[PDB]
Amino acid sequence: MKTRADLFAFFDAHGVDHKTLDHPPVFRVEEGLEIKAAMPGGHTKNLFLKDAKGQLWLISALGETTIDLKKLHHVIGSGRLSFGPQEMMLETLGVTPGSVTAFGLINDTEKRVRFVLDKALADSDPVNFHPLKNDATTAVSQAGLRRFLAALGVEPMIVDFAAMEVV
Ligand SMILES: [Cl-]
Repeated sequence: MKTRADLFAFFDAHGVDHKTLDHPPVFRVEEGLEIKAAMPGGHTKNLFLKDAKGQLWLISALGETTIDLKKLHHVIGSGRLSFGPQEMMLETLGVTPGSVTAFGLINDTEKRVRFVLDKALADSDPVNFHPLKNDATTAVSQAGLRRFLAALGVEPMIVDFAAMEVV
């Protein structure tokens, strides 16, 4: 299971530049606003899902993007979707509760996790995610995110969640 230092070593090897802000885990709306004020670009949510057929899925989206989980399976070609179990979140993404992040894909050595990217987040620059724990927020450019995914061999499925279409 990878550390933050391991993640940044991976970024460095592959030319993904980063800027990190350390902070207590956010439980207050004022603190969240302060972070967003210091860190431009897309601020994310990252949903760890398991479908009725056993396939794991990670959706990274802007926080405000509405995701209709009742109907999404028709769009992405999955079985009906539920939230995945915490144990698999640890095993495949190496993160603990409340710390889900696209950067956790560095831990998915069996390539069990299919990755869905909100079109609105693909069209954000920069983008911000936790560096494997929610006591920090890490910015990378949009190109950097794509460089990261490419280095892992992860092809994102880009979904327009408003139109409910793969794009
Ligand atoms: Cl870049």
